[PDB]
Parts: sequence; C-alpha cells; structure tokens
Amino acid sequence: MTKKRRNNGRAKKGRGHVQPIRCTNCACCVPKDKAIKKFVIRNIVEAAAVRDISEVSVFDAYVLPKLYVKLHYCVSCAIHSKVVRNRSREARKDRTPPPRFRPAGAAP
Amino acid sequence: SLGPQVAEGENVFGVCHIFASFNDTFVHVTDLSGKETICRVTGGMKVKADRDESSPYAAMLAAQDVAQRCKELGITALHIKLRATGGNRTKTPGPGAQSALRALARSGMKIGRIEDVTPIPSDSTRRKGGRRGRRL
Amino acid sequence: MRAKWRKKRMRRLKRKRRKMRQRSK
Amino acid sequence: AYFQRPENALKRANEFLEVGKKQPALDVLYDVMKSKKHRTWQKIHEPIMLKYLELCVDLRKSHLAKEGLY
Amino acid sequence: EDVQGKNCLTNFHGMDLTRDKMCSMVKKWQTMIEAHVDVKTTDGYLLHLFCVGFTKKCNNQIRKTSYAQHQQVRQIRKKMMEIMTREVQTNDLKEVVNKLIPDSIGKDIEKACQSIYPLHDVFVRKVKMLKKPKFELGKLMELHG
Amino acid sequence: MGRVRTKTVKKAARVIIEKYYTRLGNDFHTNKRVCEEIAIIPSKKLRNKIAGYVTHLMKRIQRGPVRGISIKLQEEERERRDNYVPEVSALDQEIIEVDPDTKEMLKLLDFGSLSNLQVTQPTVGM
Amino acid sequence: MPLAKDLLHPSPEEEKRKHKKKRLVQSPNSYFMDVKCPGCYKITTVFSHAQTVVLCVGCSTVLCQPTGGKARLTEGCSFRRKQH
Amino acid sequence: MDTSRVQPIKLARVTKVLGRTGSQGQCTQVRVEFMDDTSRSIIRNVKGPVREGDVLTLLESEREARRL
RNA sequence: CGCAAGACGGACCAGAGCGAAAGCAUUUGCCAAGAAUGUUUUCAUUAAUCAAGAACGAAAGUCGGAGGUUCGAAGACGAUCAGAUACCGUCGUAGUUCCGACCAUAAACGAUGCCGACUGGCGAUGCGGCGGCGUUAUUCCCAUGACCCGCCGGGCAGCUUCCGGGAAACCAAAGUCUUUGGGUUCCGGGGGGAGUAUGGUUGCAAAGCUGAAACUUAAAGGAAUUGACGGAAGGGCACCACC
Repeated sequence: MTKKRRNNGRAKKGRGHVQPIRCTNCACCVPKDKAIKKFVIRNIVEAAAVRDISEVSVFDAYVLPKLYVKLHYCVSCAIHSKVVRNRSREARKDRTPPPRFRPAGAAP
Repeated sequence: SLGPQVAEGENVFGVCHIFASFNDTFVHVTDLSGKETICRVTGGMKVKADRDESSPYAAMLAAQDVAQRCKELGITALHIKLRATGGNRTKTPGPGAQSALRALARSGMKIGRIEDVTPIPSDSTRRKGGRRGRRL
Repeated sequence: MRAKWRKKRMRRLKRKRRKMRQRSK
Repeated sequence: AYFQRPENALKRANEFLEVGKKQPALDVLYDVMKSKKHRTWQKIHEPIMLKYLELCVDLRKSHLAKEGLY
Repeated sequence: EDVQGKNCLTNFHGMDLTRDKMCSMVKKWQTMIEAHVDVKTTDGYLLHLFCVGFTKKCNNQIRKTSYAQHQQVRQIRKKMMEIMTREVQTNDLKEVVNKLIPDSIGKDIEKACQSIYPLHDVFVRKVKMLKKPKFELGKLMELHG
Repeated sequence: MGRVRTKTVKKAARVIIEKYYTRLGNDFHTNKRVCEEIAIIPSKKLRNKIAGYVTHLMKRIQRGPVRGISIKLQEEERERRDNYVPEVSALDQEIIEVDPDTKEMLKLLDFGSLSNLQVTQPTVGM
Repeated sequence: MPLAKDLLHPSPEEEKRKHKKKRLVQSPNSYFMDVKCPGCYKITTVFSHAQTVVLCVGCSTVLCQPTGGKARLTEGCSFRRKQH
Repeated sequence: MDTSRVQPIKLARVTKVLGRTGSQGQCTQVRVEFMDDTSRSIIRNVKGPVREGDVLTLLESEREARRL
C-alpha cells in the first residue's frame, strides 16, 4: 500500500480523536486538523464605495470597520474554488505559504 | 409630509438595516430606537424573475426609491447596521451589500456610521444537510 | 461499498435459512 | 492604529482623573508626545503638556517631565 | 423610563462593545482570559459585568508563542474579579459610569496583574443591568439636573 | 513578427568581433562590408543579419564587459584591477585590537601586547 | 562525534557536565553546608536539597524551605561544602 | 408608485485598459474616470474594441464590474 | 421589546497537552488518581513476556423510564430524467438527549507487538531541574513572576545524508541478517469456494466467537517503470475550433 503523504493529509499527532467542523460551502463533516482554514479580513465597504461613504458621512475621518471571517473548507471545495492546487511529488513536502502581495498597504 | 421643526444645521439620523444574502435583499429604514419604522422595499418587488432578487442592480434600484421617501419625511442621515444570515449558516455578505450603499449615498443621503452586525453563535445546533452535505 | 453489500445480502440470506429451518421443526 | 487629532489623549487623561487614576491618565498623555504625532507644535500640544506636568507634580515624576519637555 | 412634555428622559441600561474591535484583538498565539461576576450596587441596581484580558506579545521575544500556564491564568481571573467587585460594590450607580467612560476600571487591572504576566488589553465587553429598583422620581431627576 | 536570431548567427557574430575588433564601426553599412571581406557569408540575406547583430553587440562592448566573448582591452583592465586595488597597501590598518576570551588564548601562547578590553553583555539576540 | 575521541580521561567539566549516572564514576551533584546565622547562633550543618523544613532553636524556627530540587535558604549566610 | 425616476445620461472616459475577460475574450475590463470627478474611478466591462482616452456613455454608475 | 423550552460550548484551539485504548475544551468548588523531574532516603532481585481467567471498549442496534429544540433513516410530496424507488427542494416517524440494563464490533490504521543493548548531524516545541552579560514587575531593595542565553533528563514531532537496509516506494529504524542465534507472545503458506457449510458456545432480539470440504482455475496481487486515457490540476496554441 503506497503512502502519498507522511502526515496522512492532516495535523493529528499524539491524539486519538479530533472534533469535526462543518465546511462553509457544502456543510460536510471534516476533522478540524484536515480542514483547510482561511482567515479573511476585509473592509465592510468595497474600495470603490469608500469615497461615496466618506463624502456622505457626518464624520470627516471615519475609520471603517473590518469583517473577520474564518473560512473552513473540505478538500473538495478548496480544489474546486482553486484555494489549493495540485503539487508535484517534491513540492508537496514544501510547507512555505505562497507569497501574497507583500503587505497590507494600498493596492493589493 | 411633516418633518420636525428644525433640521437646518443638524441632521436627523435613522438606521438603515441592510440585509445581505442570497435570494433576497431587504432595506428597512427605522427610528434610532428601531421601535417604529418607515417604508420597506425588497429586490423581489423591483425585479420579478425569482433569480435576480440578490442581484446588484435590484438592490440599487430598491435603495434608489427608499432614499427618496427618507428625505421626503425629514430623515437625512443614516447610521448603518448590516445583517448576514448567520446562525450556523454562510455568515458572509451577499452581493447586494456593497451595491445599495453606492446607490443610496450618491442619490443624496448622508452616511454617518457603518458597522457589522451578524448573529454568530458561540456554538449551537446542528446544520441542515447531513454528514455528507449537499453535492450537485 | 461493494464488499459491504456482498456481506449484507448473504447475512439476510443466512437469517432466512435459520427461520426456514426453525419453521421446519 | 491608535489615535487621531492627538487631542483625544486629553479626553482619556480627563476621563481617568474623574475616577482618580493619574498613573494611566498620564501614560495616555505620554503615549502621544512620543509618536507619529511629531507634527512640530499643533495648537493642542500645549494643553497636553500643561496637564502632563500638573500630573508629574501631582504624583512626583521628574524623569517624565524631562521626556515630556524634551 | 419617563416622558415629560415632548422630551424623553433616559436611564442607564447596560453597555456593550463593537464587534470589529472585539474580533481584531483575538488572534493566534495568545491566550484569552475571561471572567464575570454578579454584583450589587450601594443602591438597588444589580449588574452582571463581563471583562476580558489578553496576553502580551512580550518585550523582545524571539519565540513565536505567548502562551501561558493554566495555573497563572486562574490567578489573573481571580484578581480580575477582586478589583471589579471592590470598585462596583461600593460607589453608587453614577460613579460606576464615571469610572468606565475613561476605563479606569480596566486600566487598574492591567497594572495589578503585570507582575505575574505583563498583559496588554482590558476592556469590559458587556454589562447587563439585570434588576433595578423602583422608579424613585427624586433620584431620577438628579441625573437630569 | 517573431524573427528571433538563431545560434548560427550568434556563434559567428562573437567570433568575428573577437578577431576583427579594430575594423568595426557602429554603422550598419560599414560593418556589413567588413564581414563581406574578412569572411564569406554564402547568402545575401544572411549577411544582412550577421552585420546587424555585430553592430548590436558593439554597442554594448563599449560599456561594461560582455560575458560571451573577450577582447584585449578588457583583459588589460582585468589585470589592472587584479594586481593592486587603491584601497590598501597596509595590512590591514596595521594595528587591530581584540576583546577578551581571545586574550586568554594569547596569554597561553606567549603574546601579551596590543589589546583592548570590552566584556559585552549576555547573550544571543538578548 | 569526530569518531576517534578519548574516553579514558575526561575534561574537568566539558565532559563532566553530563548526567551523573552517565559519567565513568557516579558522583552526586549535591553537597552539605556549615551554617551559623544570627537568628540561631549555632553551627548547624544542613544538606543542600533539604526536602523538609530545618528548624531553629533561637528566635527563628525556620531556616529552609523544600522546593523542587535544591532548597531556598534564608537571610542567613553560613556556607561551606566542605570538600564534598 | 408608477414607473421610476431615473438619473440623467452620464459620460465617463478611459484612463487605462486592464485586460480582456468573458468566456471568449468578448468582454474587456477597463478603468474609467468619471469626467466630472478626477479622483473618482470605477471599473467597467465594455464590449466593443477600445483604445484609451475615448469617452463612453454610461446610463448608471451604480453598476460595477468584478470578474463574472 | 420581554418570556419559555431543549440543544450546544465558537473565534481563541496549535505536525500543542493528558489518557492503556476507546477518548477528553464555558465558571467555581469538592472527591479520589497519575506521569515526568529532584534526592549522598528506604527495600535488596522483589523482573521480562504471557494459554487459563478478568476490566474498559466509538457509532448503530435492543429492553424499561424521562425528555423531544435541532438534525433526521422510514414514509408522503415537488422537480430533474426516455425511465429516476436516487443526487436536489418541502414536510416528517424511529433515532438524535438523559437515567438504569444489554450488545463487543470499526480503515478500533502509524494498515508497523512488548521489553533491552549499540550505531550520524542540526534546529525547534511542551514539562521539571541547574548555570548565567543583562533588560522587566513591585515595596526602594538577590521572596517567585514575565523576556534573553546555555546546560542536563525523559515526551509529541520535523529537517538533513553514499550510517545501513529494502523489490521499490521509503525507513536513525522497517538499521546492526547467507559474516544468519539478546528474551518472549501472537500469526502467515497460489487465486476462488467461504467467514459459507456443520456442531459447540454466548445473547431477550440483532448477531458475536470458534470454523471445513467437495469442486474449480494459471493466474490473482505489490512497487516500481514506460505509454495511452481522465466529466484531474497548471501553462501554450489553431477561422479544417469558437467569439
């Protein structure tokens, strides 16, 4: 029997059971240590509407609040939504996160 | 329509209660207290197709009317409260959240504040769909 | 699923034989 | 982020004093004098430093009146 | 609680906090610390306060964790109740409010727990006025004096 | 479009610049006629190409050194950088002192001059 | 390992910083100490890992405190090994 | 109550072209400047072949493009 | 805006911890239990592995009571489809929850017995102990707290290579094996027939444990490699493709 991954595709070490979590898209049961977790921080307002809201606001310099969403995906939904991609035999050993913009300034 | 006897240098502040997500958009303008309220318009009233009720322009066309009746009465400014469905569901805004704001602001109404309000459990009852969930 | 079904059809069949033999006596 | 209009430092400073706390009300005042708000004398920097040195002498903190004046 | 000739007079009912602020402080590689108490005022008002503490990402860590022992946490919770009962059991309804507006309450806890773990942040995310006494017109108009 | 030069051009272009560096100008037409005389290129269209790349190389060779081929004057300036640099003639500034725990080694090896002492704080990143 | 290292004769503490039962000869990592503070003017002798409260016959009645290993003394010097 | 009251015909001009989209490349993302506000800008989807610096005729700026 | 019922402990929560395994996250208290480390304390071989026999043992299921919000086998409808007893939508019983008895099974998976010895390097993390140039808390000052550096144990793991092994995938153990022997238990013999037949035993039931042959067949199976194929993923291209 060939073992594709040393970790069996999850973060279970020294533990017997792990509570399941529901996938955000398909409601499927997935172990918390197998679920693909994406933290999404977004402004409540889209970048285009920021000007119109600042002009109509009673306050000269209102700091817009942020949405904090912890998305939990099953492996199928994460592949379908292209959040995770297929990797070569060697590139599966790599655990570095892909570089994003750089940083949270301005355009991104 | 009779407004208050001064609003010349001040503003009168209503609460907008924008609803978010799919197959539906509400905009429901109320008092500060929220005890009593004014006109309430849906995207299912602007557009009939049973599939464009969550669309951007249906949400914009809604707020483009609601914002008229506000200023007609004397309500000139708006604090904003959001609502995504939540309750162990999607808990993420629909399309028609960004949309209605851009339309109602530029119609002429003032924006005072904005915030997120969503009903988020501290862990509660099992979600519809079963163990294997929806597929197809 | 396939093996789990082959074990199931033969389970109900075995149960029927028991009943049928218990019926015969 | 933190502050804006650095004039909010006075408010907090004033809010804590109504409770009777001069140890943190001051901290808030110092957290401003030393920060991105180094726009060399906005008009509100005098009332901040006047209150700051009143509390320094109301609790006795010279090494703070030094950093404040510095 | 009362209406007076086209002017509606108000009374305290409890404070709450925003979502985004409460969310932003919560993050990975910290240990969140929470406690509550039921408490009575000098008057007949009754309150049920909810506080919070977060561990500090320390002065010059090279470590990527800020986790604390369980023994240490239960001290911090005990001492966060002790402070918040002393200042609210004494000191009548109005003086409570006066301490919470600049947050003198929360700031006092931050320094008092500093020795056993430094901590940055203390806020009181909720207070819920559970019971309250009779209307008392004389005590009422004091607030709107 | 397209028309990316092949290797047959880039091979001989380098060669022709190395051994006839002097004859080159920076004009198209002059560099053509030189290639016609110092070699025979059996086509006409091929000749018009090899000249144009010889020209395009000769622009860059009048800046810093190219890494595909060599000329004489670059190997001159190579030698001039690689036999003395103006930075030092002294070794290194003649006197350099060291901090203790090096002094303890030198104590046990019969040396006892030209030192300083600083006993810098604990510890790594701290 | 450099795979040629000596093991007959070890370094004074660069090969005697090891665990005490992984040394060539087993040694304790503990010691005695001759004390005589003022709270109790007597030449007392006490083991480093006290394990129990050591009492005093003077004005004081405590000298030690057993922790998770060595023992935290007090405001009285009194120190020696001696030899071991 | 009856029909609707609508905004007047707007005019807005290209500042830059972004790239082509749609499922046959038939749509074109483009950035446009509002031509009355010089700090305002919206992204649009435009069908026809465009260059840069040409002016469009928008019926609304309520609508906004994303990707699909 | 208030009230009631039942269910449930988010984010924080991690190749982190504890437990023999199954498993175990709101507060506070009580009740008994355990590992590691420290020790110039005690006993003096009291040990290792195990037929018989014994305790615990997910979910579902069975029996008797309580409860029944939510989800939901069964069932009744609405669509999709030539057909559609399905995937999808609505409703909904048993069940899901708690108390007392049964049931002994799972990919109960690291698909890897337990105890002991020896054999590379490197950086981390949880716990205890010890050593230290210093910042930091408070009462002003070595109570013991936080951060920094190093050392010693045992624990969950990772990275690195002509240690060595392997059919290879891979593995500091699956290594120290034709140069074969440290101790001991369990278990395997081409593929089907079959976990069936049969008798024994346990169980209220459902079933569990124990377990053949006749006959049939020259392949079944593993990795591993090269192709082709994919209603797999990432790039690129064509008016015999599209717009």
